[PDB]
Amino acid sequence: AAVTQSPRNKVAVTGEKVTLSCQQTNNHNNMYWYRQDTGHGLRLIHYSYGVGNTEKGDIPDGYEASRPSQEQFSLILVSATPSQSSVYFCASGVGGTLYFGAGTRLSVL
Amino acid sequence: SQPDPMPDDLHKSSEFTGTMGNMKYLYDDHYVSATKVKSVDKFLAHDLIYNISDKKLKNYDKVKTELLNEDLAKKYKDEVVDVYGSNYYVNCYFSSKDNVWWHGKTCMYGGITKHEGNHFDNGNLQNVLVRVYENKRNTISFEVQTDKKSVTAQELDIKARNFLINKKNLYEFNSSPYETGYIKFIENNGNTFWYDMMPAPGDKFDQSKYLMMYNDNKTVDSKSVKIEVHLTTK
Repeated sequence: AAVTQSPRNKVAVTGEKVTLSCQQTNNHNNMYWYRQDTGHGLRLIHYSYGVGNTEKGDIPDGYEASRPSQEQFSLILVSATPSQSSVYFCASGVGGTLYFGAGTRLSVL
Repeated sequence: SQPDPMPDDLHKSSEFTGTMGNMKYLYDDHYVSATKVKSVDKFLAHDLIYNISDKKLKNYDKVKTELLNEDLAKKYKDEVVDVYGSNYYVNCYFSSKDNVWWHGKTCMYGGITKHEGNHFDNGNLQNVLVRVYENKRNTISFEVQTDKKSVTAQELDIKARNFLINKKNLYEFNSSPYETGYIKFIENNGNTFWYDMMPAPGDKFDQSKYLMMYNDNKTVDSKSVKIEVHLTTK
C-alpha cells in the first residue's frame, strides 16, 4: 500500500500527548497531514518537503509534526483537546498527484 | 576579526514566523561523523562525496560536502580525513552518475579535517569550555568533548547547541524562549568570529543556506579555543 496510517482508531483523554503516524512507500519528497470535520473540506495541518522539514498548513495550532525519514511523517497533539477529535488523513504527493491514507479516527474525551 | 554584533546585527526569533523545528532539527542529536575516510567522487568542482552510512536511522549512504571553491576541495580530495557536520535533505542534490538513484543521500558544508596527526592517544578526548550569557550575565558553563587537536568550529557549534536545546530549550518546535543569540569563538591568537544562532526573518527557513556558513571549513585549536554563547530572552 502507498500510504499507511497508525493507529486507525484511537481514544484519548484531555491533556494526553497523542502521536499519529503515517508511512509511505513511494519515497515522495512531500507529505501532508489533514483533518476532516463537518462544514469544512480537509484542512491542512502541517506538511513536509522532505526529511528534517516541516511546514505549517492552514490550521497548525495545538499540533507539531516530525519528518525523520523519507517514509515517515508523524503528527503530534502535544496536549489533546476535545476540539482535536476528528478524522485525520495523511497523504504523500508528487506534482498534482496525492496518495491518501485510509484515515485515523481520534476521540479526545 | 569581525566586530561583535549589536542587536541590529542579529536576527530576532520574534520576526521569524515559520517553524523553529527546522532549525532545532539541524542541532538536536543530528550530525554526520566519519573517521579515517577518503573521498570517492565529486559533483560540482567545489564539493566532495564520501561513502558514509547513517548510524541512527537509514537515511543515507552518501554524503556530499560543499567547500568554498575548487582549491579547498583539491586540498582534501585525495586525503584521509575525518568528517563532522550538520546534514540536510531538502534541496540536497548530486548526481551519482552511475544512476544509483536507489541510494539515500545527504548533504552538508565543510566539516573536514586531515586524519593523521590530528588525534590524541588511546581514546583521550579534549574538553572545550562553553560559557553562556543570558541578558548580559554569565548563567552556566559546560564542557563539550572532541577527539581532534584541530577541530572545525562547526563540530563545536553543533555540540554546544545540542547541549543547549536539551538544557535550555534553545529551539522548540514553534519558536524559541530567546529573542537573539550568537556563538562567539576566540582563538588564542586573538582572532574572534561569531555565528548568528537565529533564523533569518519571515515565514520560511532555508536549512541549506543557513548551513552554508560552514563553507569555509574553519578549524580552531581545541586545547586553546574559547567559546561564548550570548542569548537575550524574549
